Amino acid sequence: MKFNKEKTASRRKNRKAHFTANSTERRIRMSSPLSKELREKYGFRSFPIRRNDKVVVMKGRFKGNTGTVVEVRRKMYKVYVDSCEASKMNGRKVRVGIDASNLKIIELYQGDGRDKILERKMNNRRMQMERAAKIKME
Amino acid sequence: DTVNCYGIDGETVEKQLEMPDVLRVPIRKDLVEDAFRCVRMDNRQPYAVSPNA
Amino acid sequence: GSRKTEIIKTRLSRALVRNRPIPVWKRRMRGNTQQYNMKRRHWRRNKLKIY
Amino acid sequence: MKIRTLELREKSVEELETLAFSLKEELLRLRQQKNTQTLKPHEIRVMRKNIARVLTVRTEKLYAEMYEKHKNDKRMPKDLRPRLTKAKRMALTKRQLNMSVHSVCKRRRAYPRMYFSYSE
Amino acid sequence: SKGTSSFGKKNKRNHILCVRCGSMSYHKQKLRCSSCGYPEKKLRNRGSPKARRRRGEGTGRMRHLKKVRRAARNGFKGNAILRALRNAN
RNA sequence: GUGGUAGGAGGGCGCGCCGGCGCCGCAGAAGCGCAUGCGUGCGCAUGCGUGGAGGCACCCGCGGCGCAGAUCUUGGUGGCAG
RNA sequence: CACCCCGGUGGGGGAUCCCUCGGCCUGCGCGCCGGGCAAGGACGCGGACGCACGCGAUAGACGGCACGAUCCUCAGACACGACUGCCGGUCUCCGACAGCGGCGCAGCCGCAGACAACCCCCCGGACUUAAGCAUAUCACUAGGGGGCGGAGAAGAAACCAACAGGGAUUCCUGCAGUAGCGGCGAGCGAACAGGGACGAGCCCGCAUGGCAAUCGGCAUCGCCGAGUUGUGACAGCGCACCGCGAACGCCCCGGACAGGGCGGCCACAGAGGGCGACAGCCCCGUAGCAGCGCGCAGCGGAGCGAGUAGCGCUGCUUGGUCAUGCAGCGCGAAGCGGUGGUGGCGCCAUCGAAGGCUAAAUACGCCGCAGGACCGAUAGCGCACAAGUACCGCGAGGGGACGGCGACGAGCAGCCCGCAGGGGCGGCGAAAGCGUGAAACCACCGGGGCGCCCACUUGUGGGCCCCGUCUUGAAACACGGACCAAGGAGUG
Ligand SMILES: [Mg+2]
Ligand SMILES: [Mg+2]
Ligand SMILES: [Mg+2]
Ligand SMILES: [Mg+2]
Ligand SMILES: [Mg+2]
Ligand SMILES: [Mg+2]
Ligand SMILES: [Mg+2]
Ligand SMILES: [Mg+2]
Ligand SMILES: [Mg+2]
Ligand SMILES: [Mg+2]
Ligand SMILES: [Mg+2]
Ligand SMILES: [Mg+2]
Ligand SMILES: [Mg+2]
Ligand SMILES: [Mg+2]
Ligand SMILES: [Mg+2]
Ligand SMILES: [Mg+2]
Ligand SMILES: [Mg+2]
Ligand SMILES: [Mg+2]
Ligand SMILES: [Mg+2]
Ligand SMILES: [Mg+2]
Ligand SMILES: [Mg+2]
Ligand SMILES: [Mg+2]
Ligand SMILES: [Mg+2]
Ligand SMILES: [Mg+2]
Ligand SMILES: [Mg+2]
Ligand SMILES: [Mg+2]
Ligand SMILES: [Mg+2]
Ligand SMILES: [Mg+2]
Ligand SMILES: [Mg+2]
Ligand SMILES: [Mg+2]
Ligand SMILES: [Mg+2]
Ligand SMILES: [Mg+2]
Ligand SMILES: [Mg+2]
Ligand SMILES: [Mg+2]
Ligand SMILES: [Mg+2]
Ligand SMILES: [Mg+2]
Ligand SMILES: [Mg+2]
Ligand SMILES: [Mg+2]
Ligand SMILES: [Mg+2]
Ligand SMILES: [Mg+2]
Ligand SMILES: [Mg+2]
Ligand SMILES: [Zn+2]
Repeated sequence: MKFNKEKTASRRKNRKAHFTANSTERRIRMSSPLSKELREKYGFRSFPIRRNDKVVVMKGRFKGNTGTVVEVRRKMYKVYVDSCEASKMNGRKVRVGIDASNLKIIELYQGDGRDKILERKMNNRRMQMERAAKIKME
Repeated sequence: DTVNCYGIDGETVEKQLEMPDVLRVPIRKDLVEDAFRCVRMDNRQPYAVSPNA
Repeated sequence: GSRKTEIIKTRLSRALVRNRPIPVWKRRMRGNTQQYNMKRRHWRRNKLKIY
Repeated sequence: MKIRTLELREKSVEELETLAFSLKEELLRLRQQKNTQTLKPHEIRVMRKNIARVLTVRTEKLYAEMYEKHKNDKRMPKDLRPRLTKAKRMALTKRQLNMSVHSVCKRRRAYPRMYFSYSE
Repeated sequence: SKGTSSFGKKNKRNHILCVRCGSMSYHKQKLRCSSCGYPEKKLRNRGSPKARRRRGEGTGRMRHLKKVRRAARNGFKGNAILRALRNAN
């Protein structure tokens, strides 16, 4: 159960918070699980998906494909993976929008200061695990 | 009519209690239904239309 | 009517620049549910109250 | 963000006044090229915004300068006083609300607050 | 005579733009706005319960009030440049 | 023993939601159309078609709970009438 | 042949059902406008920009801080920080002046205007009820005027009482639909208690005389001013306030798994939402976890309240009754006075008016938050949508309608014809192609010719006037009803 009265379990307010989320929150809601090889290194369950992330598709038509993330679109919540495509009539290949929950990150991009952001979540997870270890010790 | 008290083992009988006299009360099913009807509307929250509507 | 105050002409100009269709590049934007300008005003059907 | 704020903090207030006039001139030359020729779409946007950026740094330097000028003034300018609320500016101070007559002072002094615990 | 013929003569315009409330309600002869009551100092007592919903406070931009809600929410710390200068001394 | 207006009473049918309890549904829910069956009757169940995501039954409880009428309300559509 | 009925297909229309970023209700929180230019308005501001929304010549993200990679229709922008968040700057003009007022006042300030739910003051109806109606009632309401605040107002007894006495106000319970008022009709109608919430008490005036010991202003330790027609006193505040959060695989069906089947796992987490169907383990989340400090000093205390109280008259008011309150006018006090459900007088009892302040419990809209046996697009707010919009009115004002493809990946123009709209073969997709698609009604096709009931061998016979309604009596030359869907009336 949720014992916090100040947060909603309301469906209407949770649905309005999803579709009128701002761009900072929409980045967090577009998280994707890591692989087990990434989770032994980083420790955290999931991370918000970014361009140039290697990704294996976990559900849908392209399930089992690997490819890089070539486009993230926060409005309409869709991640576009390289080699997950469909053609138009005029032969133009369009990337097919996949939800971030259906993607698993194989290799994390680390270029544009993202290695700092991964290590910030990794260290805060490690520090908070140390506090909960001491509290259960006492 | 005596009841067993089990450990968290779930098989070992720790005590043997007598049945409390509450659990031997002959049940008046109408009375429990009559009380349930009024108890159910203790958290009954109000609803109304707007007075301007 | 060719003689007007400064306030009348500014309100008449503001009514005039407003009276134009949706720009055609807006029809390609996502979430654009507007197809024509419903607040278009024609000079003979719709009157302005600029006195 | 063609003109960065990092360079504008180094300039002085009158040096930012001349820069905003010089940048306003270039905006007029940009509005000329927009009417006569084509432009990159956000050139007028960018030059409009760094005029605003120069003038903001001018204002932020001027609030800092005028504060240290009239810091120890009997009446500071109204710009540099905190804009609470007209009602909150006209409120009595906490010193003024604590003001009491001599009998209330002597009584609180002669019979001060006691700290005690009861048990039966 | 009484109807269709008489509507041809209605080419005067008695109620012009009010400089306070901007409705076409400032009378020229009376020199008083029928909507807001300009030039009386207080606003005219609005002629309907819905007239507050159309013209009252909150139906406009609330340019100062939206700023003072935001400052009150943060504790009236005021000007961010002067905030650090009062904090240093 | 068997009519029945005004009228009173009883027992049910039906609707929105509730606390339960039995279940059903992308191998197709509700709704709808046409059939068949059950039913004194309110109504119910099924088949086929459509539909594309919910629903049913019963026991309980709450009620803005059942329409042919009100020069009813709103919407739609006819005849008039090429 | 037309006409009618039934079915099929296609129209037509938008019912139904499912949905819902909306409403409604309740609780809680907040309770913060204004010459520092408010509310509201006007006009402008986007590279291509109408509306909406945002904004103010710093005009469609200006700065700081946080965030960290997209925004997107084109073009472009972007780690020299995209998209965002929080806060601050900038913040045009109209709109608060014939201004008014305070302070010795080189000058410095205030008032105005908004808000109208709550609260305070004044003004003050009528419909209505009385089966008429005039007093009464509605109602000391609605409404208008004025005025505040985050609450307000009230408030430390000229009180209640009649006891063995209680002890500010406010609120709840209760007294009590009672005593009482009332064409004693209709109706109206309190108080002390008892119980409780909450609790809190204070002050001015008659302050020294071996010296105003007090205050305001300044260009400030000195002037000037106030003031002897009399000035005079400090106990309470403040900062800090996180980031992380467990656990799932395979098979089947399908466009897609969150479904089914099998097997696990986590749980201080099985609230909820998202994700291509119904997810504890995919995601967002959820359970879970973090504090403190700094202050309080002195010198008068019996001061006391008048055009008042009260009485008389009048008008209003009240449950207030030979007057409850309030006001006006006449009269006008006292050292003792007021009061004792309210005639006078006397007793006894109980308080000290005509000066002032005072938290808390109490009330409440907008707004924020959270909920709900509420409503689910003719419902629910007037508005789930470019809603107080379009639009109408000289004006005060009046005021709608309109929701839904999909995996937001595809959904096209290849060929033939047409000036074209388009048609036909195709094309994409699981399908729909801005969900479902009822009825009225219509086209065509097929079948059949009572409008109904009965009977059977289905076209004959027999029985049937038009329903609703008021009425003694309706098929009525009584009234309502073109049709259909939806809505629609004994409730609290
Ligand atoms: Mg003219
Ligand atoms: Mg005309
Ligand atoms: Mg004339
Ligand atoms: Mg005239
Ligand atoms: Mg009978
Ligand atoms: Mg009957
Ligand atoms: Mg049902
Ligand atoms: Mg049923
Ligand atoms: Mg009803
Ligand atoms: Mg009907
Ligand atoms: Mg009827
Ligand atoms: Mg017609
Ligand atoms: Mg037919
Ligand atoms: Mg409709
Ligand atoms: Mg509310
Ligand atoms: Mg302004
Ligand atoms: Mg910026
Ligand atoms: Mg005022
Ligand atoms: Mg009435
Ligand atoms: Mg009467
Ligand atoms: Mg009557
Ligand atoms: Mg009468
Ligand atoms: Mg206020
Ligand atoms: Mg008060
Ligand atoms: Mg009364
Ligand atoms: Mg004195
Ligand atoms: Mg987690
Ligand atoms: Mg008098
Ligand atoms: Mg006495
Ligand atoms: Mg007595
Ligand atoms: Mg007193
Ligand atoms: Mg509907
Ligand atoms: Mg509606
Ligand atoms: Mg007219
Ligand atoms: Mg359709
Ligand atoms: Mg009769
Ligand atoms: Mg008759
Ligand atoms: Mg009849
Ligand atoms: Mg006749
Ligand atoms: Mg008729
Ligand atoms: Mg109906
Ligand atoms: Zn006006």
